Amino acid sequence: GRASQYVAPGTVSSMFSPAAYLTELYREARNLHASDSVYYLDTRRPDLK
Amino acid sequence: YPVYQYSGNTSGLNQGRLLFHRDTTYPSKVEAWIPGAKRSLTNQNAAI
Repeated sequence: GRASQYVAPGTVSSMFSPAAYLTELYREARNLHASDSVYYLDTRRPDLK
Repeated sequence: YPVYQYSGNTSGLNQGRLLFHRDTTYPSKVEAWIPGAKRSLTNQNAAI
């Protein structure tokens, strides 16, 4: 039913919301460093995931 | 926006069909009550 559910700007659920932006940044940024590195995103900030 | 189609007349149908267009995009069971027949035709989770 996703195409039947449209939302207003300003909601976290919108595909154009900053949450969507954040999701995409995380999705890609997390692979910039190896999982065993001190520079690994989830090591640096476990609260992010 | 209903239309009733009768069986036969070059297209065999089981009895016939009550065709309709709906603009509701939510799933729903559509019911067509016929008060003078005390009959009701339905379609569960009718298509968009």
